[PDB]
Amino acid sequence: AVQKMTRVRVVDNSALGSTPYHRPPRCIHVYNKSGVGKVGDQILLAIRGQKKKALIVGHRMPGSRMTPKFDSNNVVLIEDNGNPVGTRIKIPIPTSLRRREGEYSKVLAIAQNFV
Amino acid sequence: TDYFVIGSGTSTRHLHAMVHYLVKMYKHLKCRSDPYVKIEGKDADDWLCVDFGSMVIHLMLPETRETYELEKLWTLRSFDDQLAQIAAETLPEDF
Amino acid sequence: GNQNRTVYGLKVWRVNTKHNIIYVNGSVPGHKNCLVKIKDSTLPAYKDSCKNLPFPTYFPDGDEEELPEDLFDESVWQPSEPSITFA
Amino acid sequence: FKTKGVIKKRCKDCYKVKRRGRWFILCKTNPKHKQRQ
Amino acid sequence: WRECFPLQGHDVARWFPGHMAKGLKKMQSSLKSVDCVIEVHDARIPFSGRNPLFQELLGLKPHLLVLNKMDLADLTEQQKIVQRLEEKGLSNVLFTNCVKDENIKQIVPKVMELIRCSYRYHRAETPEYCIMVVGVPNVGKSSLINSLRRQHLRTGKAARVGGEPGITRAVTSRIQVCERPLVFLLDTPGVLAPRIESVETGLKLALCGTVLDHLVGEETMADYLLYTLNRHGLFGYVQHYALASACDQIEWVLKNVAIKLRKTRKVKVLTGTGNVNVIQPDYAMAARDFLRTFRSGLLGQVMLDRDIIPA
RNA sequence: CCUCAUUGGAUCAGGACAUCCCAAUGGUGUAGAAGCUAUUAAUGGUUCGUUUGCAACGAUUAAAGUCCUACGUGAUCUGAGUUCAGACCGGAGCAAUCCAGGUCGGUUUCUAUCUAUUUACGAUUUCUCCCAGUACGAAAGGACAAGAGAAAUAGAGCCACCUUACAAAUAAGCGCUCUCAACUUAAUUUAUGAAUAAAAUCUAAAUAAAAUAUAUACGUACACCCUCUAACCUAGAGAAGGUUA
RNA sequence: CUCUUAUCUUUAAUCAGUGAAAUUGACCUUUCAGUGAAGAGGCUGAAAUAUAAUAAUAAGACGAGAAGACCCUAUGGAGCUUA
Ligand SMILES: Nc1nc2c(ncn2[C@@H]2O[C@H](COP(=O)(O)OP(=O)(O)NP(=O)(O)O)[C@@H](O)[C@H]2O)c(=O)[nH]1
Ligand SMILES: [Mg+2]
Ligand SMILES: [Mg+2]
Ligand SMILES: [Mg+2]
Ligand SMILES: [Mg+2]
Ligand SMILES: [Mg+2]
Ligand SMILES: [Mg+2]
Ligand SMILES: [Mg+2]
Ligand SMILES: [Mg+2]
Ligand SMILES: [Mg+2]
Ligand SMILES: [Mg+2]
Ligand SMILES: [Mg+2]
Ligand SMILES: [Mg+2]
Ligand SMILES: [Mg+2]
Ligand SMILES: [Mg+2]
Ligand SMILES: [Mg+2]
Ligand SMILES: [Mg+2]
Ligand SMILES: [Mg+2]
Ligand SMILES: [Mg+2]
Ligand SMILES: [Zn+2]
Repeated sequence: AVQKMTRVRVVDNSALGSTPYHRPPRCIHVYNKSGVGKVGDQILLAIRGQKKKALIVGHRMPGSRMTPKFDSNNVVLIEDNGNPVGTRIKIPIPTSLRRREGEYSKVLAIAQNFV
Repeated sequence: TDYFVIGSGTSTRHLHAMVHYLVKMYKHLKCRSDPYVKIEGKDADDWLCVDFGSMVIHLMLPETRETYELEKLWTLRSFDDQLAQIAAETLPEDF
Repeated sequence: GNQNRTVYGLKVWRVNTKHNIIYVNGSVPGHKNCLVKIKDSTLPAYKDSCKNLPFPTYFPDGDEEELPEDLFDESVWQPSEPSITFA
Repeated sequence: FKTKGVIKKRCKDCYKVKRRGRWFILCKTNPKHKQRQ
Repeated sequence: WRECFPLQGHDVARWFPGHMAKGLKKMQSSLKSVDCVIEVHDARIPFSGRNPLFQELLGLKPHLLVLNKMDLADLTEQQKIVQRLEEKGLSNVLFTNCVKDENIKQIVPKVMELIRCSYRYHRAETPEYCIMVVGVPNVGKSSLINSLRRQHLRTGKAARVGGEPGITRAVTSRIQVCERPLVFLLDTPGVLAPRIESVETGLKLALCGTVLDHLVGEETMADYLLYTLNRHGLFGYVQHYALASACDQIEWVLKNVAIKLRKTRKVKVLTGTGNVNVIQPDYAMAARDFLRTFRSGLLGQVMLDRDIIPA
């Protein structure tokens, strides 16, 4: 579960996240009628003075049986037009993203490992 | 997916036409029992992706194809040049 | 608590004729070992669905045909069946 | 249909009726001419 | 070395507290008894900040601009600054250093001469010349009261002078400044603007200390120093902080500054196996000290608005 | 010659309609899509933050309505202010003191006697898919109804799993399930037809229909006259209620 | 805090013993609209209505208390200062 003011780990190779900076990114908005964010839910980060959209690809909170619980809250940065900012994702991504209602094929293409 | 398809397009207009034609043919060409397919990336202006049941097609402009290099990743599963640059780390104290 | 409440539109997934057990989707008001009232659903959709069911009641004394011990709904995956492979 | 306090005809084709407890001027040629009291 | 500071996606600097609103009402009500209005400002920023409302709301009375903090600024092209300020319609402009009472004598004669040209109407019979000082926070506005309080009356400090913005809250009573012309001053709280113009002006307006630094983070601002400091050529931080050699990356310089000052934190980082608390050098503390040295003038004289003044 | 002093929040909300969204319609300088204007309707809903002392912005939403209830509501709670005992600056006064000028500090308690009140219901909204990138339109762009599927919230429940506890046989949510019918109308639109020679006219003429939100006609729930030494109970403050080869 | 939850102790509640306090014109002590001074259980007109307890809530009885606040009055005081 991601909320407002949560601390997030960018799991791309994009410069926006990749570059080591003393502050992690923090969530400013969750794009849902429910304030909570789960796998496949977009969020608006505040990353290095910039406001950037992102997608949740994993979280530490338990989900339904047969789905993977991660140890960190993982997020990918997406451009305003919706194209991913980064070109590669080396961390495993759950396969549930494929069937959730939304646009996730672009992210899946960039992800080599699926869990 | 069983098959991964990437095809370049001349311009944004051409990209929309190709996507619309394929979906129109897809519905006409049987698939009566099979469910429907969404068109993804319409908000995007240069990259459109349509995911059929067992095939995924990505249509994008030449520059977008060059930047993302989808062909290399799937051809070279773990030996992609961009992937190689992504290493791992740990967190030790500073002294 | 301790009030009469009703749940509407619960599907019947399976019936066990030997032990007279009914499998009803979801939750039922009351504690375990609590007596409940079971009757056909009064929701608009299933207005006249009792055409197929035994109209007066099910008579086992009639013995027109002997029922299988377990009755299932078609969507149900029965145990002892091959493992589901969504081929 | 504008609800106005005074109903006045605005063209030759406009005609008057007493429907559902109220006075109407209804014009087939120009629907702009419709008024209710 | 970088080329242009990235300003895409950053937001504007909105501070505008409530006291800067209740204050603006009192200032309007005080027009009754003000012969002239004095705008104080930071010499380092000739053409930015500059709350437009002061000319708009307080335009009724005659105006005089007093660029303060001239000591910690580069005024080689002062002649040029006047030429353009003449184009802006600010015929009379003064540069003054409050702390070391530089050029503060000249202000009163100009205010006298400036008032002579104007009309006084209802106050034409009053013998006391009351004028009013306004400006953005931390421009020396309250200090100017004291510098004139002593230079002429030779009495002593009368207004609370403080480093951080927001010290003076409400429009106060008159403070006597001189006896021979019998000049009184009305001190008012610093107002910035309801809406700063550009992300850069707002970034510059924080450099001199006009707006609370935590509203900008102090990390999107330390970077700006390194850019302009290197761009303008003032390679003084290397010697002061005994850095190896010139650089244009905050993570590097703030790494060096932090080690020099022997400052470290225990910061929670989020790795792939779970949150871990790791001791790390204080990037935040270095940014403050790097900012607090600049503002103290030990890093050199600067002309933040350059190539905007020449033109 | 100058002047100047109750109201926020929290909790729970009752109501008006002069309607912010949802719903039904008239007109258009309404091609479609976006809009504008007016009628009808009170149905349920009407977000989270930052600086703030009144505003000033950020990100959202179908929408973030306008008002009345003695700031609706302090014997439910809370921040200001009124506003004092201490203390400073600025300005007065010979002083004591003073200022509708700044600032920092700073104790209201209550066991409820009376009235009133404390044991069911029949759902709202949004997005995607389809029709269909079609109708329309020079292009740009781009619908309606009909039909299927997802969630969010609310209401009512439950514990097989998951999670958190009791390092108990349980309780919780962060887990799971279920939610529907409209006889009765308003704006508006049709059909038949007199006053009124029409091959007119929807009708405060006699007539026939369609058409928001409401609601209870129509349903579900309840329904038994009930032994009690005592024990036990997923029933409970007591009493009541259930159970007893 | 989102967004509350579980456990234990205190209190509560039931049984036994002992036993106060502010308060109290009389009460057989209802709802709505009206009237009225911002005002009604008690007045006008409708309506509702077997009788008594026990445990809860605090809308009301402009609920109860304290030497609380605010303005004005007295040919009532007192402290302080002076020109
Ligand atoms: N170096 C230098 N510092 C100065 C000068 N004038 C004022 N300062 C510094 O500025 C601060 C005082 O600001 P102040 O005089 O109160 O100005 P203000 O604008 O009235 N303050 P505010 O932000 O409350 O509106 C102190 O840190 C003081 O040392 C100057 O001429 N030179
Ligand atoms: Mg309400
Ligand atoms: Mg209305
Ligand atoms: Mg009260
Ligand atoms: Mg009480
Ligand atoms: Mg004293
Ligand atoms: Mg205080
Ligand atoms: Mg204290
Ligand atoms: Mg105080
Ligand atoms: Mg009671
Ligand atoms: Mg449709
Ligand atoms: Mg006793
Ligand atoms: Mg009685
Ligand atoms: Mg009354
Ligand atoms: Mg009566
Ligand atoms: Mg008792
Ligand atoms: Mg009471
Ligand atoms: Mg007298
Ligand atoms: Mg006397
Ligand atoms: Zn007409």
